[PDB]
Amino acid sequence: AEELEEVVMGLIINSGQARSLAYAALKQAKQGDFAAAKAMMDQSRMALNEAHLVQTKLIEGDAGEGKMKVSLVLVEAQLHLMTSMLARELITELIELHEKLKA
Amino acid sequence: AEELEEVVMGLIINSGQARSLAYAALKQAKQGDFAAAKAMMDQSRMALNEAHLVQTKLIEGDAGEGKMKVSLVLVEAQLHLMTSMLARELITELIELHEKLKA
Amino acid sequence: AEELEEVVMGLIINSGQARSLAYAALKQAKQGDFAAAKAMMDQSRMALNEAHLVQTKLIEGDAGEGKMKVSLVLVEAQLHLMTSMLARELITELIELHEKLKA
Amino acid sequence: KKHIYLFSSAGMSTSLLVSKMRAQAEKYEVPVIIEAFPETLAGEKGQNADVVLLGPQIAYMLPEIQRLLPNKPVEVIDSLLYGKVDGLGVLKAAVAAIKKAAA
Repeated sequence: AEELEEVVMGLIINSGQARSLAYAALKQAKQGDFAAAKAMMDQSRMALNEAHLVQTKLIEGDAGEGKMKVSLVLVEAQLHLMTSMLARELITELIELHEKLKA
Repeated sequence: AEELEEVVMGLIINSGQARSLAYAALKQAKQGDFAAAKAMMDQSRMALNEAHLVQTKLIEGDAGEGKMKVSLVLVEAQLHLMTSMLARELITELIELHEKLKA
Repeated sequence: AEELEEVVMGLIINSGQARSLAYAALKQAKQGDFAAAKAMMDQSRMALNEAHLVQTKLIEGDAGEGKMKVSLVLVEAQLHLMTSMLARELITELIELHEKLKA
Repeated sequence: KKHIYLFSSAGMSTSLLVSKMRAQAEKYEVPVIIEAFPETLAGEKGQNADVVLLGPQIAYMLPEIQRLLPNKPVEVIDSLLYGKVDGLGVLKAAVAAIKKAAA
């Protein structure tokens, strides 16, 4: 719907940016730049946190014209957010490994 | 619906616990405790297996009031289970890497 | 529906094969076969690309009997594709780490 | 009661066929238990089936599944019967494979 639809687009974009930053963070690690990697992960987390917060509201007040039913876009939004959050967390672990690899 | 809805909550919680155990398993690896990591991974896998089995039934007998349509919560449940299973598998790989790192 | 449903099955299978190839690619890396790993990742990527392309069409012309509503299977298809694509990317990173581990 | 297990990395689509087969089995009092599973469980679950049926998307896997379950009749579901969701037709093919197997 109007906002919900536009909001989902924002969430999808936000989730996408989050992943983008995460991968970029990893790239920094490959260059041996732990400082920049750390900074990038932090920002990525904050982006996800804000996105997750918005989704939380979107789940607490789930729309849906019918009784129990909810906004269809919710699951779609969750899909992007869940994937991005998971990816970022794993990427964080990967970055930590790069640090252990000494490099 | 009654059970399906309560069942999904259980699945979501189960999936969440599974991931929690998986991350905990990884943490054990970081401490250099391969034994505890291995044990935690095994339990996580078993938890997912039981969760997946329940979902399998939920997909074979997909509800849905209308013709082809299915229970909406199914996809939601699948989202959590798919994410958790994937995360756990990747985490397992990450743990194996820690073992190769010697530490 | 007829095609959409059969198409989703193909996408799910394709996504599954993609992951299968990805894990196999990783396995090659563990055996110290970087050449085979690289080849497997490339094919896996191509498989996903074709799958993603098909999904793109499935999202641009989203069915749905009702107004705004879209094909339910779309999200299901996206779930498998998103998970598989993400898994491969992370697996690719994992393989690169194996290469850095020297082995 | 004989166990008819269907395998396909897409339970949702096969799940609809399973529900129609169960309806038919009830209508004609056929003593069978019908379950759908993803192809990943063909080796684990197949051991308990009286007949193993593969979805048409996984036909290429027939030789592998036959070697995995050398003591079980294994066959691919007719693609037309599958696409049309012919519960009675597939139920007939399954009972036939069982008879042709016991003699």
